[PDB]
Amino acid sequence: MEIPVIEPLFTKVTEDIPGAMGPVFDKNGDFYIVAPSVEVNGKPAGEILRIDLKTGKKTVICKPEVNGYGGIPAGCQCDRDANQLFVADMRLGLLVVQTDGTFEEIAKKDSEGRRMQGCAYCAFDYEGNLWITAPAGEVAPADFTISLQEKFGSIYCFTTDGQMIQVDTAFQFPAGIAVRHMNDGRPYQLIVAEQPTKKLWSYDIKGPAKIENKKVWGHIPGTHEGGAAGMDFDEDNNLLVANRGSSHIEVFGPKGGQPKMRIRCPFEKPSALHFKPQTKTIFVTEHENNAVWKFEWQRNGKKQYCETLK
Repeated sequence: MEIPVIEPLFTKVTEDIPGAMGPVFDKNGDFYIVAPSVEVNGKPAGEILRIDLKTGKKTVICKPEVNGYGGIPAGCQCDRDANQLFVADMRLGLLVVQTDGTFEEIAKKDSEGRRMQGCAYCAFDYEGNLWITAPAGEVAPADFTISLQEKFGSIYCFTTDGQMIQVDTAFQFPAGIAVRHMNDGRPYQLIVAEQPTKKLWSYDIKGPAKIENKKVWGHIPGTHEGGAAGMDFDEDNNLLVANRGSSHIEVFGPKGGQPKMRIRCPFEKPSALHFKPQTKTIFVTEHENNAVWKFEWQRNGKKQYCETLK
């Protein structure tokens, strides 16, 4: 058989967002993206922005930097118990950003005393633990490096009790990350994209920062330069995966394998994606035009941690 391919209408939401990624909705329904690639004087100066979904205007909420080193904010999730954004930053590690612009760096070292690595994507499980991919080398002031070729990318779990625990390493550019939950809400599997290898990895989640049974979960089509980037589950736990460089978003069933459907994009490099809460609308960033798009999926997205109730 061939993989069915659909061609939904993509509508441009905003543009001129360098390296646009990290689409996220906060608890008030406000929409945010990050511009990791913004530079000043040739040095990093990424931004976290709020987008008015009516006009498309941009508002810089945060231009994070620590001891003079600019951040590269790259992925976002909204907290449940407070309206604050957890932001994976490729130079600063993990941040917590408020709507007023104040931010704090969560960790310069991990639970074992190793220097933190720069982070790219993150995902809350329903227990409130934050699973994080770290494809970059060590955080500032170390020189910025990325695991495009060498296998030094890592996975972290920022637990509810405040521990930054490295749970695996030796990935080649770990990117998108998502949590597959059971019907009752228990975390079941952690899904991790390894971009250049065209693989999706899964672990069984046994508890906070406790993952086992590591194995290949899905195969990403194509031999283009690129592979799986951002990802998110729909309400049936179908996993939608930006396949950067393929002009497609892949759709996997809950159990992985090969994509059961592909979504053709009007651009080559989808980078991240995020459902709008309580809708079928998927917002998609792409690095061909540095723009944000939206399209309508077949069903609503899976509730993010920030939508759940205690």
